[PDB]
Amino acid sequence: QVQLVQSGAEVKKPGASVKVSCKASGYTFTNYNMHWVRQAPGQRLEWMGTIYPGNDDTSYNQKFKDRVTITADTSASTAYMELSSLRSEDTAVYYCARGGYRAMDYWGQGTLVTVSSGGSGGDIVMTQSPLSLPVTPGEPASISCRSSQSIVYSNGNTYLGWYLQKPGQSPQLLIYKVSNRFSGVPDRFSGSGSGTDFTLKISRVEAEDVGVYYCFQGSHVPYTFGQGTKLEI
Amino acid sequence: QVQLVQSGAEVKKPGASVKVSCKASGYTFTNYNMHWVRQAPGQRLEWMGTIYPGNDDTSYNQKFKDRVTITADTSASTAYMELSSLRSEDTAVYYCARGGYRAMDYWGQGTLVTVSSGGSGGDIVMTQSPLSLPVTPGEPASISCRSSQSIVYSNGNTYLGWYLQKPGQSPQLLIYKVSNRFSGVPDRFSGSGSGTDFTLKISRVEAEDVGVYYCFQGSHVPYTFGQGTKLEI
Amino acid sequence: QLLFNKTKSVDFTFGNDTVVIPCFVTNMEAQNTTEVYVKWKFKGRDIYTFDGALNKSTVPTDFSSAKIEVSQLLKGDASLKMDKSDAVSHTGNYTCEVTELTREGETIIELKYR
Amino acid sequence: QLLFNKTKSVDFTFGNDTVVIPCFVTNMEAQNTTEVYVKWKFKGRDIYTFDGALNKSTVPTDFSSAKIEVSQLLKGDASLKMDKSDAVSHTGNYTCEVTELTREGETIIELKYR
Ligand SMILES: *[C@@H]1O[C@H](CO)[C@@H](O)[C@H](O)[C@H]1NC(C)=O
Ligand SMILES: *[C@@H]1O[C@H](CO)[C@@H](O)[C@H](O)[C@H]1NC(C)=O
Ligand SMILES: *[C@@H]1O[C@H](CO)[C@@H](O)[C@H](O)[C@H]1NC(C)=O
Ligand SMILES: *[C@@H]1O[C@H](CO)[C@@H](O)[C@H](O)[C@H]1NC(C)=O
Ligand SMILES: *[C@@H]1O[C@H](CO)[C@@H](O)[C@H](O)[C@H]1NC(C)=O
Ligand SMILES: *[C@@H]1O[C@H](CO)[C@@H](O)[C@H](O)[C@H]1NC(C)=O
Repeated sequence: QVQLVQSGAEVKKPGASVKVSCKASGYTFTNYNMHWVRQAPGQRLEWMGTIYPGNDDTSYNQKFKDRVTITADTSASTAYMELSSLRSEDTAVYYCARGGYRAMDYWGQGTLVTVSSGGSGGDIVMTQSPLSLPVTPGEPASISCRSSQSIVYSNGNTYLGWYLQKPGQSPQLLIYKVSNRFSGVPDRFSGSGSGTDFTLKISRVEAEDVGVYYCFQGSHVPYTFGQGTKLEI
Repeated sequence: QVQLVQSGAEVKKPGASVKVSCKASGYTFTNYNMHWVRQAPGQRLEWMGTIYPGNDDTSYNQKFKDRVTITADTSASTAYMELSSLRSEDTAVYYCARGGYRAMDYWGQGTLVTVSSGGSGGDIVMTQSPLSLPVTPGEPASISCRSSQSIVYSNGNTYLGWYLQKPGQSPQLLIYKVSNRFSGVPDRFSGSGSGTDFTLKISRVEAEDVGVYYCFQGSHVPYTFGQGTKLEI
Repeated sequence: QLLFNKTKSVDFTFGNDTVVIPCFVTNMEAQNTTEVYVKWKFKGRDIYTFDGALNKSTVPTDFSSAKIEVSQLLKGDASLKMDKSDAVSHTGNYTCEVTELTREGETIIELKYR
Repeated sequence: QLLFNKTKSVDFTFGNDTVVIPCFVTNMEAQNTTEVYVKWKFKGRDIYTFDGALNKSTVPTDFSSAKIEVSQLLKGDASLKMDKSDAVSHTGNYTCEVTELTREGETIIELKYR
């Protein structure tokens, strides 16, 4: 009865390290490879690397170079995966799977690893709504932007910006510092809010305003954009 | 009369490096920052780093640590961005934008960098159609999987597998080596194909077959999965 | 990207009827003061702001005399001027913080008594 | 992950009516020959295959006598048997590839003449 048992779920701040264990039982540990596959929520499976516990011969996905170490204890029939310098894109379920060199057969129950906030290097999630804004000319439009943490910088300023990417063109700056219009932008565009909740208000939508609107935070490295708001007539 | 001009589009093999330049004119180069933002096809803008050409002070996004170098030539009013160890995820449009420490204003026209096939360490694009497959019980179903390169390894075997992830469960192996059924899988599932075209076939769909299907290749590192096909009644 | 001609500290005595805290930006390139924001911080609290876009100045109660010469901003001069009372009652580190549209920068000067 | 009891080379003379090239797997664990696949390469090309699922063997025309004993596969024996003619006509490095479900492995043995 082949059975792969992993450690419990883990929550870590960005920049830390996780070590997920994988207990194997029901087969001979030393005549099978162990693979490690992750899956970000709502995405595809991603192979991270493998190991042969007979001689600890590892093979790694170079995307995770210098971050992942896949070790094995043959006397404990256990494998381990350690991922360091965690960023927000590492929040995923981490599966171990037995198998051969080039295919997996039996998997573990997976380990959930959630990269939170309050560390160095984490994303400030910029969540816009709606993701599609149909509107007739002259009719007003309001685009909201929510941040997972406060965009207030240590000097007291809030470095939230708004960008417009018209179809087939590069982005252009509209609002900087929450509510300051840039040079050539009309009086129709306006920004407001503070803390974690912001809004871009177009008083009179026109035909030249069709495009994708992004909000942007510059207070915390890495600087993060929003999901994008597709404006259309 | 601010204008930012970037180099031409480049097409590179994986594991390679690109150097994208950014010519500035119409303003004093030494009293502005230079930001580098990429946009993957169909995704959001992603901030990569910035440089102050006054003292070559840089601040990098840690996602590109040890892969991105951002330089500047103050006598040429040109900024540069070198992204080495390219992988398929790096296929994107790369913009350079003038701005201050925490905001961008005027952007370049963008530079398309496309990561081709034939190099070491590149994803083999596993594409599955359809993404959604509704079907009534008893009616047959069919899922196709196409790969960007040949899944034929150097020994002549083709290491294409098929994985079912039933909702709320870990993935399970269905077919290995294109056509070989696993141990407990029923005779309904049929694998076939060669070269770059592969098809999974279900003769009689049952109520226990609902889930997400992944095709997978284990010939070329990194091992890559498909997008996913959601089977439902 | 706003650079400063930094000054470690400036002394004053009771004979200084007006106390001046220097703050000078070298790469200032604003053609109009409406594109300039200036914020003087003392011990973490804003003790003088000038919103160039609104052409208005804000001071707290203990800094009633805080003011700057707006007509010298475009020359990169955001020096802070106060009387002897506000100076003796506020000794320590000040932070001059200048904004010009997207560009920005700050420098620190210590106000010490002889 | 299939391990082999490696053998560098095996000698044969014309007195060998039957020539055997050893291939032995020590971590074999299948209970049915259907989950086993065996492939023998010579100078790159496959000169003998055994599909345990289909229960069929394949040989090229120049290797008409190549055969393995399927009764010995589950115990780890995939040794390749042939006659003296196919042996004298094919001297060099042979590769033994054995597949057991997801597991696999290969080993090299040289056929030399004394
Ligand atoms: C006080 O006055 C002296 C002499 O006029 C001058 O050198 C000094 O800089 C002044 N201090 C301040 C803070 O203005
Ligand atoms: C600065 O700009 C405002 C409006 O943006 C304008 O009314 C004013 O005249 C400008 N300053 C000068 C000195 O012209
Ligand atoms: C002001 O800052 C300087 C430099 O950081 C420091 O040496 C000094 O002790 C500070 N003065 C006060 C009163 O905190
Ligand atoms: C040939 O026969 C001899 C004696 O039976 C034996 O020792 C030797 O291993 C054989 N060679 C091969 C290649 O089977
Ligand atoms: C091996 O598998 C086949 C496939 O169904 C089966 O017919 C046969 O009886 C099995 N043999 C043994 C010894 O289990
Ligand atoms: C077979 O390969 C081995 C090492 O791989 C080598 O020493 C030997 O010379 C080769 N024999 C022939 C006939 O090529």
